[PDB]
Amino acid sequence: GSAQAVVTQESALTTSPGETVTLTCRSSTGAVISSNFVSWVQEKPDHLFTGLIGGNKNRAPGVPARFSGSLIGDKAVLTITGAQTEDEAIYFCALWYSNHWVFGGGTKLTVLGQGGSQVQLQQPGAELAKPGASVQLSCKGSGYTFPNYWMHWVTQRPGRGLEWIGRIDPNSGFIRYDERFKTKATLTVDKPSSTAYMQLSSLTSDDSAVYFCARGCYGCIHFDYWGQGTTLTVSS
Ligand SMILES: O=C(O)CCCCCNC(=O)Cc1cc([N+](=O)O)c(O)c([N+](=O)O)c1
Repeated sequence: GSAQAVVTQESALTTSPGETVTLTCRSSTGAVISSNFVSWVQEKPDHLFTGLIGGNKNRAPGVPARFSGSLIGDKAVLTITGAQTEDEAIYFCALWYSNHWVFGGGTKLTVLGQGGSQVQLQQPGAELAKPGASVQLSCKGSGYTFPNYWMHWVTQRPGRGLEWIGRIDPNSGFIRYDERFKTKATLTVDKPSSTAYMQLSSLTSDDSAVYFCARGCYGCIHFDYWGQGTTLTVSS
């Protein structure tokens, strides 16, 4: 059974500078295992995502050393050893399940005591389209070798969590769609302009959301770098 695969995280945690924080990530299918190749990502205001950990335990370059990831017993764990005020954020884990990624629901971390990037993924800020129509979203990679990375697409509906849409390999053309989005999204890419595209079809008000692109590749820190997100509003 994996058609109901659900990833669970703590609702909220509170810390302060110099404390240790433990965040966990559990799978409904059994123990979290090495094959789940877990990523941890951080959401700051407004819709600003950064990948912290990939491949269960690999810290992304540039991420502070106080962040570490591991598989401990049957869960994935992100530890912040010596929290800082800038760590106040929502933390999501993501698990690989055979042919799709599943995000956990996120943990809101509060830190008491409050008070350019080489790689860039470039998305337009906003789009509006009518119900029943389709729309094109774009994501241009800058400052890295675009064909050497897959492009993931992810959405966040208002007030809610992350949902994986699919990914495309620019080098081979291979596409994966999540079952949730295989009739909603269509992925294409253009290598000479380093641009990934996603067409969203048969729009409805449920499709009003922020849509992100993010990098990945086999064995890489999936979701290391993210576009800023395009806000789509579906309205007459
Ligand atoms: O221990 C070590 O480093 C050696 C083992 C490295 C395992 C790396 N796994 C992934 O990168 C996860 C993943 C695999 C895929 N696959 O295998 O087809 C995908 O297609 C896919 N995706 O996003 O679509 C994602």
